Amino acid sequence: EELLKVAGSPGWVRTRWALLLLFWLGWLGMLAGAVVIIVRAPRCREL
Amino acid sequence: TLLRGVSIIIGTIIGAGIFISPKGVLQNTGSVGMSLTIWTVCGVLSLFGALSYAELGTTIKKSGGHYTYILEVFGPLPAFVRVWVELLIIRPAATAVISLAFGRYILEPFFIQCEIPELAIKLITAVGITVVMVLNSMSVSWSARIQIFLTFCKLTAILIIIVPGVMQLIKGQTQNFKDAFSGRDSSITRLPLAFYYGMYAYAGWFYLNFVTEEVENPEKTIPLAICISMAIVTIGYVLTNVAYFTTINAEELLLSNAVAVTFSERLLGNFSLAVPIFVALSCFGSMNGGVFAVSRLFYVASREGHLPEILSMIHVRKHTPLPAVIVLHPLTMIMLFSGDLDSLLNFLSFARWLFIGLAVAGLIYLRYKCPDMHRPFKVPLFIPALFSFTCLFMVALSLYSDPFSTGIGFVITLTGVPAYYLFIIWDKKPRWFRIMSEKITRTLQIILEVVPEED
Ligand SMILES: N[C@@H](CCC(=O)O)C(=O)O
Repeated sequence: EELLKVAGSPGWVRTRWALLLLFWLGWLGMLAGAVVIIVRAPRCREL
Repeated sequence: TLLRGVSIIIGTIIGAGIFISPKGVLQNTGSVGMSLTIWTVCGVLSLFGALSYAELGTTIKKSGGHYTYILEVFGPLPAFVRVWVELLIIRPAATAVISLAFGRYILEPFFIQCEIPELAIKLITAVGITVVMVLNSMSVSWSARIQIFLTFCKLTAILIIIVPGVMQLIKGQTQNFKDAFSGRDSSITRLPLAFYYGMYAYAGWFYLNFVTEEVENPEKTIPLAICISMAIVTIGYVLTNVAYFTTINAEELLLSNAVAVTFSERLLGNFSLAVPIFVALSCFGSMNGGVFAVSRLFYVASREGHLPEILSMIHVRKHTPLPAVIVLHPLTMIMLFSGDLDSLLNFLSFARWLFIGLAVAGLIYLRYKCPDMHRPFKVPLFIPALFSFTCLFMVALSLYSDPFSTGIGFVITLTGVPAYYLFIIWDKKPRWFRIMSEKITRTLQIILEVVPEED
């Protein structure tokens, strides 16, 4: 509770920013990979 | 009265498993009538097990859920192995299976009459997992205000298959029921796989803590409510399956996937507006609940000291089970990217049903030794014994079937026995441990912004 005083310190939040930014970049990149797989996939010859 | 409890049980045991099981059930059964018999017997066994767990919950009265039952009757080691397998096999594989189904159903509208290029299934599945896990780690209030909507969609999804099935049945286009119990051989070896597929529709009977204080009149409310709930859910599931069989032939189901969208195509007109989206949302609902349950699991495991206390840890403010999602997400990624729905289901089912049967088998031992615990409800002798014997015997027979898939689960559940050295050891000699763990545990606690609940 009161023992996480070092979390509210400069640099530590920088590590959190970096980790979350890398996670979000990976998520957007893999979603874009899914999108390009779908788009470049064949378009279902019409019946 | 008891209506609210019945509603809770109904909403906790429906799940998305009814949209995954029928394909596998038919695949390893090869006969419509035998498949329906499999559904009925799985429902009966689920009712028996639910009664057994009701008796267990009433006879112990100690919080903890699945942990307490196994720990109390057997000892520390089976409980440790149970948590080990639940963390390493059961939860990640079940989540991966549900997520693969959700991804296939959400990609079906875009691929109307085609094949989804496998890899896109995994990517959309993983994206859904990531968004669900961050939503669970975002807030708990908004993760519950949406749970009611997901449950309502779950109720809506079953009607979309039930009512048109009723219309087809009343009009009597049932030409596949002329010889219900004949077809492909599908020798007895595949019966454990059929059985495994059978339960997963009834996923949610376990967990579901029933403390003997919420009910009005206990020891009659819990058994009656659970019996009616299993009865009506089994009736709904068998009606859903026969509705599926009204339009979808056995061959048209065997050489196909995502049976719901095939049913919609073969029966309804405009379909992508209703069936795929509703079933994808139904599969989305099961995603939210599991994270909270597995996070809760760690809370009781910290008292005995079987897992590091950081796993039952919580955020300072914006209270979410953050540390329990970062240890479960990568495992789910591993299973979904290195597993198949046919194999992951067996991988999870072998361990989960071995341990559930072992837990229920403790009822025979508990009732034979020291029969004085003020048992509120006395489940008869034959129910827990039959459930445990059938589960253990057929799980053991499942080793012969697809051995390369359950072998990993077996060696992991045997890995827990050596893994007890993390709990007993002479001197850890912190040159290669303890001190490194102290840096690691502190680093994770600082990075993830976690403080204990009230300890
Ligand atoms: N409840 C999940 C299974 C995972 C779990 O046991 O929490 C389901 O309906 O498939």
